[PDB]
Amino acid sequence: GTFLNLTKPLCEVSSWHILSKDNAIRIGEDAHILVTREPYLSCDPQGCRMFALSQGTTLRGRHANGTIHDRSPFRALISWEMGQAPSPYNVRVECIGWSSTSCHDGISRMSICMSGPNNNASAVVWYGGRPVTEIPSWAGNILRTQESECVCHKGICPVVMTDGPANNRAATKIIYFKEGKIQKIEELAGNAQHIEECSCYGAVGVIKCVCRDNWKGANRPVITIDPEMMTHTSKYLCSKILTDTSRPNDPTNGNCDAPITGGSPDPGVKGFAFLDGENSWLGRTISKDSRSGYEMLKVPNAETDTQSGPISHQVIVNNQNWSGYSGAFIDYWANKECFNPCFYVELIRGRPKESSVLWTSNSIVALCGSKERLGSWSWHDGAEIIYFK
Amino acid sequence: GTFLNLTKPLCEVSSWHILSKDNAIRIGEDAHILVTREPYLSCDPQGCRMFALSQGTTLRGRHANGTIHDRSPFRALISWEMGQAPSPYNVRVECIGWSSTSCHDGISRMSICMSGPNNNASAVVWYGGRPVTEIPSWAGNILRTQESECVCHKGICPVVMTDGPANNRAATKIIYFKEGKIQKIEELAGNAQHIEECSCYGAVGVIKCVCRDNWKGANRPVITIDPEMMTHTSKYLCSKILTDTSRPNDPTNGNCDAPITGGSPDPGVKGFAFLDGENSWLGRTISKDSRSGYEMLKVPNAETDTQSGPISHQVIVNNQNWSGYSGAFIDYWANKECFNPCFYVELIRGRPKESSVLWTSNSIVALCGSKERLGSWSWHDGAEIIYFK
Amino acid sequence: GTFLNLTKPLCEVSSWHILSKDNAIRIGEDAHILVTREPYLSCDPQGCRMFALSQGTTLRGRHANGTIHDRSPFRALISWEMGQAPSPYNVRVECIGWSSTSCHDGISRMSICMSGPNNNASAVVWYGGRPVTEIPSWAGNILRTQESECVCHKGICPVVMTDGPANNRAATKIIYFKEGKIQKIEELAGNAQHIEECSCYGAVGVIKCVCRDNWKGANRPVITIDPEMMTHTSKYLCSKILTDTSRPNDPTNGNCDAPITGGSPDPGVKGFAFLDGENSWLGRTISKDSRSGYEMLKVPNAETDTQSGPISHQVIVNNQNWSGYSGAFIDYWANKECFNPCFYVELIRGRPKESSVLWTSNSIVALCGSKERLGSWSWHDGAEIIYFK
Amino acid sequence: GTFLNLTKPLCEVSSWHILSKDNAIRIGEDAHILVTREPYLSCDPQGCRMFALSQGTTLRGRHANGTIHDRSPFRALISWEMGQAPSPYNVRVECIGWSSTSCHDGISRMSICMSGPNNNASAVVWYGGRPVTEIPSWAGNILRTQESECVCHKGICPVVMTDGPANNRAATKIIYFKEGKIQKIEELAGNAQHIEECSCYGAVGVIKCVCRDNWKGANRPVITIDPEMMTHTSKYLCSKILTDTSRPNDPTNGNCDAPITGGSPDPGVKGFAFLDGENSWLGRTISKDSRSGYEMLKVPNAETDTQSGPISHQVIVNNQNWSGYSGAFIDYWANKECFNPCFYVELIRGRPKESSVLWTSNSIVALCGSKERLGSWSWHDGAEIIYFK
Ligand SMILES: *[C@@H]1O[C@H](CO)[C@@H](O[C@@H]2O[C@H](CO)[C@@H](O[C@@H]3O[C@H](CO[C@H]4O[C@H](CO[C@H]5O[C@H](CO)[C@@H](O)[C@H](O)[C@@H]5O)[C@@H](O)[C@H](O[C@H]5O[C@H](CO)[C@@H](O)[C@H](O)[C@@H]5O)[C@@H]4O)[C@@H](O)[C@H](O)[C@@H]3O)[C@H](O)[C@H]2NC(C)=O)[C@H](O)[C@H]1NC(C)=O
Ligand SMILES: *[C@@H]1O[C@H](CO)[C@@H](O[C@@H]2O[C@H](CO)[C@@H](O[C@@H]3O[C@H](CO[C@H]4O[C@H](CO[C@H]5O[C@H](CO)[C@@H](O)[C@H](O)[C@@H]5O)[C@@H](O)[C@H](O[C@H]5O[C@H](CO)[C@@H](O)[C@H](O)[C@@H]5O)[C@@H]4O)[C@@H](O)[C@H](O)[C@@H]3O)[C@H](O)[C@H]2NC(C)=O)[C@H](O)[C@H]1NC(C)=O
Ligand SMILES: *[C@@H]1O[C@H](CO)[C@@H](O[C@@H]2O[C@H](CO)[C@@H](O[C@@H]3O[C@H](CO[C@H]4O[C@H](CO[C@H]5O[C@H](CO)[C@@H](O)[C@H](O)[C@@H]5O)[C@@H](O)[C@H](O[C@H]5O[C@H](CO)[C@@H](O)[C@H](O)[C@@H]5O)[C@@H]4O)[C@@H](O)[C@H](O)[C@@H]3O)[C@H](O)[C@H]2NC(C)=O)[C@H](O)[C@H]1NC(C)=O
Ligand SMILES: *[C@@H]1O[C@H](CO)[C@@H](O[C@@H]2O[C@H](CO)[C@@H](O[C@@H]3O[C@H](CO[C@H]4O[C@H](CO[C@H]5O[C@H](CO)[C@@H](O)[C@H](O)[C@@H]5O)[C@@H](O)[C@H](O[C@H]5O[C@H](CO)[C@@H](O)[C@H](O)[C@@H]5O)[C@@H]4O)[C@@H](O)[C@H](O)[C@@H]3O)[C@H](O)[C@H]2NC(C)=O)[C@H](O)[C@H]1NC(C)=O
Ligand SMILES: *[C@@H]1O[C@H](CO)[C@@H](O[C@@H]2O[C@H](CO)[C@@H](O[C@@H]3O[C@H](CO)[C@@H](O)[C@H](O)[C@@H]3O)[C@H](O)[C@H]2NC(C)=O)[C@H](O)[C@H]1NC(C)=O
Ligand SMILES: *[C@@H]1O[C@H](CO)[C@@H](O[C@@H]2O[C@H](CO)[C@@H](O[C@@H]3O[C@H](CO)[C@@H](O)[C@H](O)[C@@H]3O)[C@H](O)[C@H]2NC(C)=O)[C@H](O)[C@H]1NC(C)=O
Ligand SMILES: *[C@@H]1O[C@H](CO)[C@@H](O[C@@H]2O[C@H](CO)[C@@H](O[C@@H]3O[C@H](CO)[C@@H](O)[C@H](O)[C@@H]3O)[C@H](O)[C@H]2NC(C)=O)[C@H](O)[C@H]1NC(C)=O
Ligand SMILES: *[C@@H]1O[C@H](CO)[C@@H](O[C@@H]2O[C@H](CO)[C@@H](O[C@@H]3O[C@H](CO)[C@@H](O)[C@H](O)[C@@H]3O)[C@H](O)[C@H]2NC(C)=O)[C@H](O)[C@H]1NC(C)=O
Ligand SMILES: [Ca+2]
Ligand SMILES: [Ca+2]
Ligand SMILES: [Ca+2]
Ligand SMILES: [Ca+2]
Repeated sequence: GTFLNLTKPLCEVSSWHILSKDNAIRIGEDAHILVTREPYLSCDPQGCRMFALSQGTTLRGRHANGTIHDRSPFRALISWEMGQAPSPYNVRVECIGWSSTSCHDGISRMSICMSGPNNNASAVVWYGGRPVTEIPSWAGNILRTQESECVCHKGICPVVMTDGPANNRAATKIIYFKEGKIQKIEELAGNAQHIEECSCYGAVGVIKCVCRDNWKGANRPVITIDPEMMTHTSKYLCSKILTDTSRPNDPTNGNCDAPITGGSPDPGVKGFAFLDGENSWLGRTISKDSRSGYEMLKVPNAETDTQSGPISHQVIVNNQNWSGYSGAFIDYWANKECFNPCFYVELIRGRPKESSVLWTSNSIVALCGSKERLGSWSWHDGAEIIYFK
Repeated sequence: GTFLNLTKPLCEVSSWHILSKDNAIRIGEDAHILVTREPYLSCDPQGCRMFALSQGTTLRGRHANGTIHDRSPFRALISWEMGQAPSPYNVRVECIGWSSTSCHDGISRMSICMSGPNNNASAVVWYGGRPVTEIPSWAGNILRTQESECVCHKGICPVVMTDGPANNRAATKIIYFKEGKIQKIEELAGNAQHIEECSCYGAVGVIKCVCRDNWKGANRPVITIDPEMMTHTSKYLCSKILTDTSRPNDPTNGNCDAPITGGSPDPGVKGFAFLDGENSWLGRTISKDSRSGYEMLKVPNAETDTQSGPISHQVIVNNQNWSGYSGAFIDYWANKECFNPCFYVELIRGRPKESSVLWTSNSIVALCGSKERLGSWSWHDGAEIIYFK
Repeated sequence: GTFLNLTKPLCEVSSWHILSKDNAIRIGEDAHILVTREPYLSCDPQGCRMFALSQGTTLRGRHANGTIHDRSPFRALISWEMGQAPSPYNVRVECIGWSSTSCHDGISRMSICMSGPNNNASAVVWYGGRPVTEIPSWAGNILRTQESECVCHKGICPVVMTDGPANNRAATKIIYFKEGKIQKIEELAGNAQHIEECSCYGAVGVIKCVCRDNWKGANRPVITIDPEMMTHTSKYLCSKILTDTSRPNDPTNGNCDAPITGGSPDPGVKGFAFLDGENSWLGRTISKDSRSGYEMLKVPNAETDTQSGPISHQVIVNNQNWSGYSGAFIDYWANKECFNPCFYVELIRGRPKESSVLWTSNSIVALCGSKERLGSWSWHDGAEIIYFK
Repeated sequence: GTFLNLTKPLCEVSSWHILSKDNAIRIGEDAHILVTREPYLSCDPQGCRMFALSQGTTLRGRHANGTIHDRSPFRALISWEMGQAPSPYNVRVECIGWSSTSCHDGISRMSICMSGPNNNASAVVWYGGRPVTEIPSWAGNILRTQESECVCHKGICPVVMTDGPANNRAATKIIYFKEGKIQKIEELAGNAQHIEECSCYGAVGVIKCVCRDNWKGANRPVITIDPEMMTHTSKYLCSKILTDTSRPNDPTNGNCDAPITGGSPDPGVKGFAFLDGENSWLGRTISKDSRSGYEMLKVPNAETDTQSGPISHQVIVNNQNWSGYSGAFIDYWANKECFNPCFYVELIRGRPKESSVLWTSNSIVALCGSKERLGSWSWHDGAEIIYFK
C-alpha cells in the first residue's frame, strides 16, 4: 500500500444512484441482527465497508429493550462487508465505545472510539487493528466525535472532536493523526459556534466537514481543513436552504457568519453536504421538524451565496418514512479520474418516534453521484413495525 | 488474471450430471435463509458461485409475506458459494435492484442491477466490486435484463437489455461493455419480435442467447452475437419442439422467422438452449401450461430444422413438482479442451401456485453435460409446504 | 504443492489421544446444524477437515423427519473446519449425492459422489473443486463407495467402488485416478466375497483397506493395493477377534481365506483397522449385536495370525452409548518422520435405535495414535434425547 | 515469521484503557452463542484473539443445563476473532479438553488441552494446528494448566502444569516447549506451596507468572522463569495487599516466603499481577469473600515490599456485579518500543451465584495499559438474568 493523496477533483454530480442497502430491520425481524445506530461507510483500497455503533444485543433479543439510550459499556464500533446486515457472526469489532470515527490512510485503517462515564470519557485510537494512542476528556462532558468517516492525505488524518455541553459553548479540537499518533492539536477556530458530528470528504488537497450546531443554528457549520499545513477555518453554510433538523422555514437569505435560530423541537441531527461551487448538493430531512424523509438538493454556490436555492432535487426517502443521521464518504481508491461523492442515510426505527416497541435501531441506505439524470424512488427502511409487536 | 477468450468448441453432450443443489427451502424452514427468486450461476477463474435476487427478508420471517411481488427497494443481487443456501451471513451483495446479470471477464466480475420505479428505472454497472457506469431508462417502462450470466470475450461482455411493455413491442438493446464501460450500443435487430431474460453462452468466438418472447411466440427467440465485431442477428428457434411456457402442443413444423402463438395462461418463462448442430439440447417445463416439471431434449439441428424432434431425453424435475426459470452458464475456466454446457433450474415454491403460504421463494439445482449416458432422477425442491403452515 | 508420496512407515501406537469432537447433536438442539450421517475426516497440506453426507435439512427442522432414509436428491458431501459442527453457514459442498469418498493428492482434492435412482446411479468425480469425470452404474444396483477418505501416492488415488446387491455377490472395482481422471480399472480380485465401505490408509508405498462384507462374513475383508503398479489383492482379517457388527462370539481361530458367518441381526457396519505386524490395532463396536460402544484392541499380527488376541485395549465409547460407522485417516502432511494412524467414530443418534424422535443424525469423535500410554474415557455423543422431545 | 524474542521492557502504566468486550451473555440470550468459561486472550503477529473452554452447547440450548460442572468430554479450547462473541459458526477448535493454555512463538501457535478422567488425564500439545506431543498424568489427579496464555522467547515456551490434590500438596512442573516438543522438564522449586492457573507475561528476557495457591495462601504465588537457561524460582507476592479470593482483610505486613491463610469460603480464583518495581499493578476482586467486582491497584514494589500499598486505583467491574477469573496477556507484536501490559476479566453469570438459572457461562472484558490518566467506568457483563427465566 501507499498513503492516499487527495490529488483528484470532485466528480460532477447530476443525480444519485443506489450503492448499497442492508435492509437490516426487515431481516433482523427473524435473523440474528445486532441493534445499532449511528452508521456510516468507509472504504479502503480493497473495497467499502459498513460501520455502526452496536448496542451489544440482537434486535429480537430481550436486551434490545432500552436501546434508545446512547451511552453504555455494551456499545462498540463494528464494521462489516457492504450490503450485508450486521450480525454477531459477520462483524469486525473496531474499538469499544459509544462515539466513533474511522478512515483508511491508504496503508492501514485508523479507528477511534470514545467510552466511559459522561464526566470522564476517553478516546482510544486504533491503527492497523491495534490500539496506539489514548486521549482523556479535556472538558469533562462526553468527549465525542464524528460518527462518520475521517479523511486522510499523505498519511495525515484530521479528526474533529468535541467535549463539553450539547446545549451551550463546548470545547472542540481538530486532532491531526499519522499512524494513529498525534502530530498536532488545534482548538476550533472560525465562526462556528458549536460543532457536533462532522461529515467530511476531501478533494484537491482540501478536506471539508459539514457539521451539526446543536446549540444555536439551523444552518450547518462548515469546517475547511488543510491537511498539509494542518490548519483550518470554520463558518456556516451560506445558503438560505437550511439543512439541520429541526429548522424554521427557509428564509429569503441565509447567513455565512452566524447561526440562524428557530425550529422545534429537535436541537439537531448529523448531516452533510458536498460543496464545490456550482457542483454543490445539500442533504436534509424532508420534515423541518422531525427526522422523517430525506432529500438531496442541488444548490449552486451554497457555500458563498446567501440567496442560493435548489435547481434540482432528488427524494431519497419519502416523507412518510423515518430517516435519521446522514453523512459523507468517498471511495478514494476507485478507478476514476475524479473522487465521486457518496452519502448514506440512517433509517431509524423504534423509539422515540415508534414507541410501541421497546428498542431503537436502524438500517442503512447509501448512494453515490452520477453524471446521468437518473430516475429515483424512495429507499425507506421497509420493515413493518407491527411484525415486531 | 487475463481476459477470457472464447477459443474452445462446445463439449459434446449425451446426458446431464448433477453439479449442485442448495435445498434452500428445506433448510430455510428452520435456518436463516433469504427469500430469493430469479437465481443463476456464474463462474470465475477460482470457481463457480450461485446468484439470485434477494427479497431482503428471511423465508420464515414475517416480511416474507408479499414476496410474490417482483420489484421493491428491498431487493438486491446476491452471490454465494456454490451449493450453500443463501443466508444473511454468507452472501455477497453484488448490486442493488430487481433485475440483474453478471459475468467475469477473466480478470474481474461485472455485475449489473436495475432499480427504481417502473417509469424511471436505471441500471448500475459494477466492475471489480465498484460501480463504474449508470444507464437511465430509455423507454420509461421497467428497464430490465437477463436474470442469468452474461459472457465475455477478449474483455468485451455483451448484455441484452429491454425497456418497454411486457405485452407489446418494446425497445431492446445490446450493450457491449469492457471493464463495465460502454464500448458500443446496438438496437435489437433481426426477426425476434420481443426479447426478455436472455440465457447466453459462448464458444469459438460466438455468443448465443436464447430468450423469452413475452408478447407473441411460444418458440424462443435466439440472438447470435459476435463480440469482436460487436454485431448481432436474431431469429426464432426453428424446431417444432416449442420451449416457452405457456405453449400449444408442438406442431408438425416450427418457424425460424416468426412467433408461433398459442398456449394459455402464462405469457412466458425464462429458458435456454444449447445450439450446436447435432449437439443441440432444448430445456423446457414438462407442462405446456404451467411452470411444472423440467425436461432436457436432444433435438439435433434445432437451430435450422423446422421438423427437428427429440432423439433423447432426460427428466430433470418430474411433472409432479414445481420448476421455474432456467438458464445457461459455463465454467469457461475448467481444465477441459472444450467448454461444457451447464444449466440451472429455479425451483419455485409458494405463490401463486401454492397460495396456502404468504411467500414466494425458490431453491436451485444445476447440472452439466456428460459424454456418458448417465442415469437420472428428479431433482425437485424437496420441501413439504405443510411444514410451513 | 507437490504430489504426496507414501514414503514414510506407520507410527508405532500404544494408545489413542483425542484429536477432535464436534458435539454436533448437543449444539444442534438449539443452533442451525445440518442433519448428517456417514462422516469422516480427510487432511491436506494446510490441515484436516470433517466430511459427511448432509441430508439437506437442519436437525431441529421439520424436514429432519424421515432422515433414517439413506438415499434422496437432497443429500450432498459437505466438508467443514475440523472441530466445528456442520451448519448451513460453514460447510463447503464437495459434490451432490448419497455415497462418497474424498482425498487430497498433495496438490488438489478429489471428491466423488454417487447419486440417482437405485437402478441407474452415477458417480461424479471432482478435482480441485470442478467436476472432471462421470461414471455410470455398471450393475444397476446402487453404485456406491467408501464413505471415508481415499489415499494418494505419486498422483495416483485408488478408490474402491461397489455396484450390485447388498445381500449377495456384487461387482466391486478398484478405480485408479489421477487428477480425477481414470488411469486404470480393475475388477475386484482375491478372496473377499463382498466389499462395502472400505476404510483405507497408506505407508511405505502400500495402501491397505479394511472393509465390510455385508453378505457373509463377520470378519472384515482386507484389500491391499500397490498404487504404483496399480494392482491389488484381497483376503479376510485373519484374527479370531471379529470386528464387523453383528458378529458371533469370537471363535478360537479366525479365517484369512473365507467369511466367518453368524451374528444377528445387523448384516454389517463400516469399520477399520491398522495392520502393521505387531503394531496392529482393530476397532469394533463393544456390542456384538448392535452399533453400541467402541473399543480399540491391539492385536499383534492380526493380519496373519488366526489365533491372535488383544494384548491391550482402549474404550473409545462406552457400551451404554451409541456408536456407528468408523474409518481411518492420516495427516500425511504432518511434521513427523512417520505417518500416524487416526480414526473417527460416528456417533449415531435417533432412528432406528432411538425411535422416539423422527430423525437420524450423528456427531463425530476422532483420535490419533500416541506412543505414550495415555489414560482414556468415553467420548460419547453427549446429547440428551429427551431434550429433543 | 521469526521467533519472538522478549527484548523489550514493560511499558509504564498509569491507568487502563478498554481493549475489547464481547457482551456474549447479552447477545447469547437470543443468538447462537456457545456456553464457555475460563476465557483469555492471546495475540500473534496478525492480531489478538479471544480463547475459552467451550461446554459444547449454546447458552439458550437445553444442554446448557448442568454447565456448572468443570470437566466433561464435551469441552474444547476454542478461539475467535477478538470482540466477537463465541458462536458455533465463528470459532476455531484449538484442541479438545477441560484445561488449556496457548501461545504464539512468532512463527506458529502452540495450544495445549488436558482431557480424560480425573485419575488418568492427559495433555495433547498442538503446534501449527497439528498435534505433536502427548503427556500422561504423572500424579493421577486432574492434570491441568494455566487457563491463560503462555509466553515464548527465542522459540522456547514454558508452561506451568499441576497434577495432584486441589486442597493439599500437588506435583507442579514447568515444561519447556519448542515447536510443541519438550526440551526440558523441571519440578516446581521455590517457596510456593501450591500452584494453580498461572497468569504469565514476559519482558527483557524474563517470564513472570502470578498464580493461585488453592491450598493455603491468600497471597498469590509468583514464579519467575528464565526461558534461555530454562530455570525458575518461586515465592509469594510480598505486598500486604492480598489478591486471591477468598482472603482475609489486608494485614499490616504481607509475606514473601509463606502463605497467609484465612478468608472464607472460596479456596481461590485465577488472577494476575504485573510486577515491575514502581510500575507494579495488582488485580483482585473487590469482595474479599466472593468473585464480585474487580479493581486494579498500583502498588509500587509489591514484589519486594511487605508493607507496600496502593498509590492509585481503577475500578474495572463494580462490586454490584459478578467477576471471575482474570489473567495477563501482551500483544508482543505491537508497533511499540515497550511491551504493554493487558489483562482480561471473566464475567461469570449463572451458577452458583445465580442459581435461578440452570447454566454457568461468562462474557469477557479486556483492557491494556495507558501512560495517560484515563477516566473509568464499570465494564460489567450487562445481561439481565430475568430475561433468561
Ligand atoms: C425521472 O427521474 C428524474 C430524476 O429523478 C426526474 O427528474 C426530476 O424532474 C423534476 C421535474 O422536472 C425536477 O424538479 C425540479 O426541481 C427543482 C428544485 O425543486 C426543489 O426545491 C424547490 C424549492 O425549495 C425551496 O423553496 C420552497 C418554496 O418555494 C420551500 O418549500 C423549500 O423548503 C425550499 O426553500 C422545492 O419547491 C421542491 O419541492 C418539491 O420536491 C420536494 C422534495 O425535494 C417535495 O417534498 C415537494 O413537495 C416538491 O415536490 C424541491 O425540493 C424545482 O425548482 C423545479 O420547479 C422542478 O420541480 C428535478 O430536479 C429532477 N431531478 C433530477 C435529479 O434531475 C424526473 O421527474 C423523473 N421522471 C418522472 C416521469 O418521474
Ligand atoms: C438409465 O438412464 C438413462 C439416461 O437417463 C436412460 O436412458 C434413456 O432411455 C430412454 C429409453 O430408451 C430414452 O428414451 C427415448 O427418448 C426419445 C425422446 O423422447 C422424448 O421426446 C419424445 C417426443 O416428444 C415429441 O413428440 C411427442 C408426441 O409424440 C410430444 O408429446 C412431445 O411434446 C414432443 O413434441 C417424447 O414422446 C418423450 O416423452 C417421454 O418423456 C417425457 C419426458 O421428457 C415424459 O414426460 C413422457 O411421458 C414420455 O415418458 C420424450 O420427451 C424417444 O423418441 C424414444 O422413443 C425413447 O423414449 C432416453 O432418451 C434415454 N436418455 C438418455 C439421456 O440417454 C435409461 O432409460 C435408464 N435406464 C433405466 C432402466 O431407467
Ligand atoms: C490409565 O489409562 C491406561 C490406558 O487407557 C490404562 O491402561 C490399561 O490398563 C488395563 C489394565 O492393565 C489394560 O487392560 C488389559 O487389556 C488386555 C486386553 O483386554 C482386552 O481384550 C480382552 C480379551 O478379549 C477377547 O477375549 C474375551 C474373552 O476372554 C472376549 O470377551 C473378547 O470378545 C475377545 O475375544 C478382553 O477380555 C478385555 O475386555 C475388557 O475390556 C473391554 C473393552 O475393550 C470391556 O468391554 C470388558 O468388560 C473388559 O473390561 C479387553 O477388550 C487384557 O488381556 C488384560 O488382562 C488387561 O485387562 C489395558 O490394555 C491398558 N490400556 C492401554 C492402552 O494401555 C489404565 O488402566 C488406566 N489407569 C486407571 C487407574 O484407570
Ligand atoms: C477521572 O478518572 C480518573 C482515573 O480513573 C480518576 O482518577 C482517580 O482519582 C482518585 C481520587 O484522586 C484516585 O483515588 C486514590 O486512590 C488511592 C488508592 O486507593 C485504593 O487503595 C486504598 C487503600 O486500600 C487499602 O487499605 C484499605 C483501608 O485503608 C483497605 O480497605 C484495602 O483493602 C487496602 O488494604 C483504598 O482505600 C481505595 O478504596 C477505594 O476504591 C475502592 C476500589 O478500588 C473502593 O471499593 C473503595 O470503596 C474506595 O472507594 C482504593 O482501592 C487512595 O490512596 C487515594 O486516597 C485516592 O482515593 C485514583 O487513584 C485515580 N485513578 C487513577 C487511575 O488515576 C478520577 O477520580 C476521575 N474523575 C472523576 C471526577 O471521577
Ligand atoms: C423493558 O425495560 C424496562 C425498564 O427497565 C422494564 O420496566 C421496568 O420493570 C421493572 C420490573 O417490573 C420495574 O421495577 C419496579 O419498579 C418499582 C418502582 O418503580 C419497584 O417498586 C419494584 O420493586 C420494581 O423494582 C420498573 O419500574 C420498570 N420501569 C419502567 C420504566 O417501566 C420493562 O419491564 C422491560 N420490558 C420487557 C418486556 O422486558
Ligand atoms: C400479509 O400481508 C397482507 C397484505 O398487507 C396483510 O393483509 C392486510 O392486513 C391489513 C391489516 O389488517 C388490512 O388492512 C385493512 O384494510 C382495510 C381496507 O381494505 C381497512 O379498512 C383497515 O383499516 C385496514 O387498513 C388489509 O386489507 C389486508 N390486505 C389483504 C390483501 O388482505 C396480512 O395481514 C399479512 N399477513 C400476515 C400473517 O402477516
Ligand atoms: C413425519 O413424516 C411422516 C411420514 O411422512 C408423517 O406421517 C404421515 O402423515 C401423513 C399425513 O397425515 C399420513 O398421510 C395419510 O395417509 C393415509 C393413508 O395411509 C391417507 O388416507 C391420508 O389421506 C393421508 O395421506 C401418512 O400415513 C403418515 N405416514 C406414517 C408412516 O405415519 C408424519 O406426520 C411426520 N411427522 C411430523 C411431526 O411432521
Ligand atoms: C436439568 O438437569 C437436571 C439434572 O439432570 C434435571 O433434573 C433431574 O431430572 C431427572 C428426570 O426427572 C430426575 O431423575 C429422576 O431421579 C429419581 C431419583 O432421584 C428417579 O426416581 C427417577 O426415575 C428419575 O430418574 C433427577 O432426579 C433430576 N435431578 C435433579 C438434581 O433434580 C432437570 O430436569 C434438568 N432441567 C431441565 C429444565 O432440563
Ligand atoms: Ca441545530
Ligand atoms: Ca411466450
Ligand atoms: Ca458382515
Ligand atoms: Ca488461595
